[PDB]
Amino acid sequence: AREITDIKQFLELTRRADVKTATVKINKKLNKAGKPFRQTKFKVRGSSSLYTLVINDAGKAKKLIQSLPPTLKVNRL
Amino acid sequence: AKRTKKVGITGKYGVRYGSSLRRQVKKLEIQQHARYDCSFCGKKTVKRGAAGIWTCSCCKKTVAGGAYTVSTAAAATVRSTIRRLREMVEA
Amino acid sequence: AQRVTFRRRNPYNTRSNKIKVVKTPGGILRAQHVKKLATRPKCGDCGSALQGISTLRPRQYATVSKTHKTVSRAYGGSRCANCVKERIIRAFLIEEQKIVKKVVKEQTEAAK
Amino acid sequence: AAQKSFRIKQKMAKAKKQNRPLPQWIRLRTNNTIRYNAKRRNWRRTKMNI
Amino acid sequence: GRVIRNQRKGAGSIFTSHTRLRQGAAKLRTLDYAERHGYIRGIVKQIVHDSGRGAPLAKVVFRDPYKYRLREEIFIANEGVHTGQFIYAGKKASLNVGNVLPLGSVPEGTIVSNVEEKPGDRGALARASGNYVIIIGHNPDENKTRVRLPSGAKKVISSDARGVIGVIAGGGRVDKPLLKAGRAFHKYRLKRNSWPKTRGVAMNPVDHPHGGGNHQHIGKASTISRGAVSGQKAGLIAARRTGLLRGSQKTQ
Amino acid sequence: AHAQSKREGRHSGYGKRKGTREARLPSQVVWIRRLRVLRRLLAKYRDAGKIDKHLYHVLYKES
RNA sequence: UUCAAAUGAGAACUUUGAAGACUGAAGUGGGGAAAGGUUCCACGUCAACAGCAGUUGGACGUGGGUUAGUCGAUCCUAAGAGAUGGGGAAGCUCCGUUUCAAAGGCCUGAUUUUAUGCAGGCCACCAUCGAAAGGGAAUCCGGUUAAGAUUCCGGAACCUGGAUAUGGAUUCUUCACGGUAACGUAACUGAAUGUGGAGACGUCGGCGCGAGCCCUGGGAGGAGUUAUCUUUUCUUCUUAACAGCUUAUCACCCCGGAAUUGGUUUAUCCGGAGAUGGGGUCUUAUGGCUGGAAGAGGCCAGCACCUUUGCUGGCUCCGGUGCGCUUGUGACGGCCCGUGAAAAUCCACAGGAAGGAAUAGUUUUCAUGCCAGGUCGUACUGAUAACCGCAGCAGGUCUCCAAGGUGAACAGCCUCUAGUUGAUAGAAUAAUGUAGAUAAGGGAAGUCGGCAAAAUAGAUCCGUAACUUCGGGAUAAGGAUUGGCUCUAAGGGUCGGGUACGAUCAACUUAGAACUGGUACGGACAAGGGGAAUCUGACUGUCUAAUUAAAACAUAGCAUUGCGAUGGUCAGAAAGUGAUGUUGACGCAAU
RNA sequence: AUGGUGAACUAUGCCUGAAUAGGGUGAAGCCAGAGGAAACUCUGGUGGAGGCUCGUAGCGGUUCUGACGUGCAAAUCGAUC
Ligand SMILES: [Mg+2]
Ligand SMILES: [Mg+2]
Ligand SMILES: [Mg+2]
Ligand SMILES: [Mg+2]
Ligand SMILES: [Mg+2]
Ligand SMILES: [Mg+2]
Ligand SMILES: [Mg+2]
Ligand SMILES: [Mg+2]
Ligand SMILES: [Mg+2]
Ligand SMILES: [Mg+2]
Ligand SMILES: [Mg+2]
Ligand SMILES: [Mg+2]
Ligand SMILES: [Mg+2]
Ligand SMILES: [Mg+2]
Ligand SMILES: [Mg+2]
Ligand SMILES: [Mg+2]
Ligand SMILES: [Mg+2]
Ligand SMILES: [Mg+2]
Ligand SMILES: [Mg+2]
Ligand SMILES: [Mg+2]
Ligand SMILES: [Mg+2]
Ligand SMILES: [Mg+2]
Ligand SMILES: [Mg+2]
Ligand SMILES: [Mg+2]
Ligand SMILES: [Mg+2]
Ligand SMILES: [Mg+2]
Ligand SMILES: [Mg+2]
Ligand SMILES: [Mg+2]
Ligand SMILES: [Mg+2]
Ligand SMILES: [Mg+2]
Ligand SMILES: [Mg+2]
Ligand SMILES: [Mg+2]
Ligand SMILES: [Mg+2]
Ligand SMILES: [Mg+2]
Ligand SMILES: [Mg+2]
Ligand SMILES: [Mg+2]
Ligand SMILES: [Mg+2]
Ligand SMILES: [Mg+2]
Ligand SMILES: [Mg+2]
Ligand SMILES: [Mg+2]
Ligand SMILES: [Mg+2]
Ligand SMILES: [Mg+2]
Ligand SMILES: [Mg+2]
Ligand SMILES: [Mg+2]
Ligand SMILES: [Mg+2]
Ligand SMILES: [Mg+2]
Ligand SMILES: [Mg+2]
Ligand SMILES: [Mg+2]
Ligand SMILES: [Mg+2]
Ligand SMILES: [Mg+2]
Ligand SMILES: [Mg+2]
Ligand SMILES: [Mg+2]
Ligand SMILES: [Mg+2]
Ligand SMILES: [Mg+2]
Ligand SMILES: [Mg+2]
Ligand SMILES: [Mg+2]
Ligand SMILES: [Mg+2]
Ligand SMILES: [Mg+2]
Ligand SMILES: [Mg+2]
Ligand SMILES: [Mg+2]
Ligand SMILES: [Mg+2]
Ligand SMILES: [Mg+2]
Ligand SMILES: [Mg+2]
Ligand SMILES: [Mg+2]
Ligand SMILES: [Mg+2]
Ligand SMILES: [Mg+2]
Ligand SMILES: [Mg+2]
Ligand SMILES: [Mg+2]
Ligand SMILES: [Mg+2]
Ligand SMILES: [Mg+2]
Ligand SMILES: [Mg+2]
Ligand SMILES: [Mg+2]
Ligand SMILES: [Mg+2]
Ligand SMILES: [Mg+2]
Ligand SMILES: [Mg+2]
Ligand SMILES: [Mg+2]
Ligand SMILES: [Mg+2]
Ligand SMILES: [Mg+2]
Ligand SMILES: [Mg+2]
Ligand SMILES: [Mg+2]
Ligand SMILES: [Mg+2]
Ligand SMILES: [Mg+2]
Ligand SMILES: [Mg+2]
Ligand SMILES: [Mg+2]
Ligand SMILES: [Mg+2]
Ligand SMILES: [Mg+2]
Ligand SMILES: [Mg+2]
Ligand SMILES: [Mg+2]
Ligand SMILES: [Mg+2]
Ligand SMILES: [Mg+2]
Ligand SMILES: [Mg+2]
Ligand SMILES: [Mg+2]
Ligand SMILES: [Mg+2]
Ligand SMILES: [Mg+2]
Ligand SMILES: [Mg+2]
Ligand SMILES: [Mg+2]
Ligand SMILES: [Mg+2]
Ligand SMILES: [Mg+2]
Ligand SMILES: [Mg+2]
Ligand SMILES: [Zn+2]
Repeated sequence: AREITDIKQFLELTRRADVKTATVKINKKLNKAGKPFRQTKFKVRGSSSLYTLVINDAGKAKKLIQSLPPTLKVNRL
Repeated sequence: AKRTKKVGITGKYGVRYGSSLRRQVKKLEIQQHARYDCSFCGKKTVKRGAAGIWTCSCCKKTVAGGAYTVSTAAAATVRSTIRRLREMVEA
Repeated sequence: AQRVTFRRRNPYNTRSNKIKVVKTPGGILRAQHVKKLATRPKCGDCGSALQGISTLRPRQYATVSKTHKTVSRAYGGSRCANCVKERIIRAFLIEEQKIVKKVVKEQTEAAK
Repeated sequence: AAQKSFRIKQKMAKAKKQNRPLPQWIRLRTNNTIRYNAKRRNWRRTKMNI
Repeated sequence: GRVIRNQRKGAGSIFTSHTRLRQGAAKLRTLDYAERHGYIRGIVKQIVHDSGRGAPLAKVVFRDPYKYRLREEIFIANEGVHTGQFIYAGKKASLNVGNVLPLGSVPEGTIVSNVEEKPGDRGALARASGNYVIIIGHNPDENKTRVRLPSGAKKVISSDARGVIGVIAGGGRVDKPLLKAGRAFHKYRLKRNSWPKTRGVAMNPVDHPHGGGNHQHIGKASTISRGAVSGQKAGLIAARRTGLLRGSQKTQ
Repeated sequence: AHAQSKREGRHSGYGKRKGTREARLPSQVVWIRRLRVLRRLLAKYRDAGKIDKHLYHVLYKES
């Protein structure tokens, strides 16, 4: 039910006690006028609401994904 | 562009009821709908709504009054002789 | 062309049975039931909607942060600020002109 | 009548159950004297008066 | 024969008051220590239409002298009284429109409303839009006060009978032609089921003492004895005269 | 096709008319149309200065 | 209504395909209330039943089927109903509902023999039943079944109660800062008692805005027509609760001090009790963008195979218009001798009892965290066959949703979606009929009587008598005109212009002019006959369900009567009983 | 005569709900204009009043003294109202 955009705050969810699941989504999408780019949403499933974090830039997106806690159970796509 | 020769507001009633009852009704209607001066802020904004209740558009004071007019002959003559009698008991 | 149906068993157009037509992700039209509209709380002194205060149906007010239920100044979300000014001034003056009445009838009781 | 009381649903229930033909083995009993179900009932022939 | 109509009305069936909307019942304050050793201030906080009534009521709230809180009364609004006005009620209260004073404490000629037949009956006399009583003198031993009621009648009551100074609001109400059936319809809609009225003379004999005959007519004198029995009194009961009142009335 | 021929002003004659001129398009609607436009022509000229505020105000109650 | 097939011993009547029609969104469409009670659905199946038939059925036989913290009930109060101390009554029972009554229960402290005796203050509120349309804590989308779904599945929420810790906030100036102010905020102790709000409320009118619908351009797909013509005709292009940010007519605040009065609505209201102006504050209906959410749904293409049935790709985009239609809402205005419920329940404020830190306290109206949500209803019909009328009766029976054209239009007539194509059948077409029509010349001569029937009819323009309560009579009467097609003129929005105009975008209305036809044109549908008088009731309204709708009843208006409560009139067997009466003569009662 | 049962129809009151195409008319209030020595009179607009009106649905039930009159129907059906 929620959108997040502080990448720092975000990571703190993924390591928040009750967070068992998390899912990455990938969207083909177009940029401004011409070409397209590859948008990715990070959805952490909280006990009470689903936080999701858009990261347009793939460059950020890549690194971000390793950061994902190695006990968190991620559904890829 | 003088719209009706003589039936004024009472022209809604058409031909019904007979001239004389309309004549009577017209008098008190003209009375009851019309806007009056406020004895409190001075703005002619007192209008009616249910017999005997007169309220002020702005300033919102509400006075009790006549069934179709703000002050009634009788009441005011009473107001005056209440003055009178009260004057006797400080003088 | 697409028509629609009530969603509750009640078949009549009562206040508590308002409908709203709405387009779903399925691509169809579905009824929806619309709760009565809330109304604004009112000043005790004068009677106008008092600003700063959120307008919910009465029980919904207990599901909402206290700041939604007041403004700061005294008689917060209860009288309309202008109307508080009224009763501050009046309070002052009458407490004052109360002193005046006192030393004056003390003067009456003094010399007479 | 489409949104019923339990008491009424139940009479209702019980009455579904009594709606059967004679169980044909009764016929074989010694002295058995019942031929058909004489108290059978149909929804559009006889109303239950609740 | 049938039970006629005026008999039926008494068992209150379709015949009782239509009262869902009424504002409460108007009466004066209880005759407590304040109001009867001094005076006690209230404010008229709003004056308001009472349903099926002619005159407006005025909600008038007071302090409770005995425990901390407010108690509110419902008054019949005299003419001229207005929201925000202060109201003074007591023996030692003063003589202005809207206050309420024992008929003992007001000079002859004073004009009051909602006056008590007995002290603290919280008001009985003159309440209808427009009406009022006038004090026409008082004999100060056995402290009576004589008044003239709106009927013309002259009663003497206790001097401690309370009354409120002025005349009841909404006067003139009856001056205006009802005009159509409907207006009267809606009028009784908020009173009782008394309208419309079938003439007995148009009923059959089962129905009325006026019923039947091959032309419509009363058939015998329609002035009926006081001593008549239920079923007999329809017409001019106990009529001590009858016919077009020639000449000026006005009680001598 | 027809709707075109309409908006090219056709089949709009006294013999293709069945509701009163009034019903087809209300007298009042016209008034509000017209009057709102005068009222707002006025406003721009004032809020600009082509008209002076006094001249405006006469034209207002004049319109 | 029709052709064929299929099934079957048997087919006008069942199933499937085709064809011809109908209902025409005020439905023969899609759901419900009452009532029914299994009629729902599957399989089997024709002795009765379905006034021909029958292989079919609401029939028979046999089974299956109705899943909820959020939908209702359940709670609350309405008119009313009705226990209780009492009072009547031989008694069955009648009266009273806070009434003449010693009417009862909460907060916590005191217990540290223990669990609740007493230590304060309160509160004197006075049963209970009564709404599946009134009030009311909280749920949505997708999917799925032979038959259930806001109830299951998937996903995403929210409410109420209970527990509670972690983070934040707060405090050495203890119980927050900021803004001139309106007011701001993630929080920001608050008992008794008091008070305010919300719940909570008429009706009609135009005006403003939302939603869905309707209309429409481009593009990307699929379908249809193509002798000829059509950059065509048809169709898909969707986005829920909930959540973040944003968004408002109204209202309000600061600056300022107005006659040459200004501002201003379609509708004349507002200003020295401070207008216009400039700047701000607020409600968040509503809308936008984002999260939910493309992963769903929608539309295609490309391979796969008895099979479960898959697999793989795409595309799902950008706009325009308005006295449109339904609804919703707002700021206003009209009307009243009519002024248009209640209670539960929720919040707030006034108050300040109390309790609480620097060696460490206070805080769950801030965030995040754990648990729990019982009982009964849930199937289908809702009617020319699931209800009531002896029945599968042309009757009766409360409601929501509502497309295109013509046209004023929810009219009639035609159509899209959906649904039906049920009503014994065949052959003939005498009399007499019932329903639908036409008739030369005459025109009420018919007849009790113009009964029936015919005539009239829309709109635009012209024209309009007596009489009158001056409002009417009036569409009085009487007239002309009306198609197609081709032009002309008139009526609008959007911008920039130092402190005259030009540029584009989008709408049917009205009037005028040509041409044109077997003089036709409201071309079907739709749609007033008029006039002069007499009798009679003023009018609108009312009644004999099933032979009387009238001149009868009612009504406003007029006039008479009774009554100041220890009362008038009326109720009861009685009464500490009742109606009027939540009343008071501008009233109630009776003519 | 005695003791009982009925307001599911219908009559009337109360409570709480719901429902009613599209037209004609143009009452108060308001704005601008005209005349007149004066008093005052007049015009064009705006606005949207009524137990008003034309007419659907609705509610009713006038006439055919139509159909039916062992009915579809123990009150129905058609047209007209
Ligand atoms: Mg379409
Ligand atoms: Mg349902
Ligand atoms: Mg606030
Ligand atoms: Mg707020
Ligand atoms: Mg039956
Ligand atoms: Mg039976
Ligand atoms: Mg008798
Ligand atoms: Mg009563
Ligand atoms: Mg009556
Ligand atoms: Mg009478
Ligand atoms: Mg009378
Ligand atoms: Mg009468
Ligand atoms: Mg008679
Ligand atoms: Mg007699
Ligand atoms: Mg008799
Ligand atoms: Mg007689
Ligand atoms: Mg007579
Ligand atoms: Mg007009
Ligand atoms: Mg307009
Ligand atoms: Mg404009
Ligand atoms: Mg002006
Ligand atoms: Mg057949
Ligand atoms: Mg058709
Ligand atoms: Mg139709
Ligand atoms: Mg059918
Ligand atoms: Mg159903
Ligand atoms: Mg049934
Ligand atoms: Mg079946
Ligand atoms: Mg057989
Ligand atoms: Mg059968
Ligand atoms: Mg048969
Ligand atoms: Mg057979
Ligand atoms: Mg069976
Ligand atoms: Mg079964
Ligand atoms: Mg609920
Ligand atoms: Mg319960
Ligand atoms: Mg009792
Ligand atoms: Mg209850
Ligand atoms: Mg309920
Ligand atoms: Mg309800
Ligand atoms: Mg579904
Ligand atoms: Mg299942
Ligand atoms: Mg179903
Ligand atoms: Mg679920
Ligand atoms: Mg979940
Ligand atoms: Mg909780
Ligand atoms: Mg802070
Ligand atoms: Mg309260
Ligand atoms: Mg309140
Ligand atoms: Mg209500
Ligand atoms: Mg919701
Ligand atoms: Mg501003
Ligand atoms: Mg500022
Ligand atoms: Mg509607
Ligand atoms: Mg009101
Ligand atoms: Mg509140
Ligand atoms: Mg203490
Ligand atoms: Mg909390
Ligand atoms: Mg169902
Ligand atoms: Mg059926
Ligand atoms: Mg039937
Ligand atoms: Mg059907
Ligand atoms: Mg038949
Ligand atoms: Mg035949
Ligand atoms: Mg002939
Ligand atoms: Mg002739
Ligand atoms: Mg002749
Ligand atoms: Mg002859
Ligand atoms: Mg003759
Ligand atoms: Mg004759
Ligand atoms: Mg003759
Ligand atoms: Mg005829
Ligand atoms: Mg002819
Ligand atoms: Mg005439
Ligand atoms: Mg021509
Ligand atoms: Mg042009
Ligand atoms: Mg004659
Ligand atoms: Mg008549
Ligand atoms: Mg009859
Ligand atoms: Mg009879
Ligand atoms: Mg009649
Ligand atoms: Mg008849
Ligand atoms: Mg007369
Ligand atoms: Mg006694
Ligand atoms: Mg009944
Ligand atoms: Mg309504
Ligand atoms: Mg209408
Ligand atoms: Mg017309
Ligand atoms: Mg109309
Ligand atoms: Mg001049
Ligand atoms: Mg109108
Ligand atoms: Mg009428
Ligand atoms: Mg009419
Ligand atoms: Mg018409
Ligand atoms: Mg009727
Ligand atoms: Mg008939
Ligand atoms: Mg006949
Ligand atoms: Mg026959
Ligand atoms: Mg008709
Ligand atoms: Zn004032």
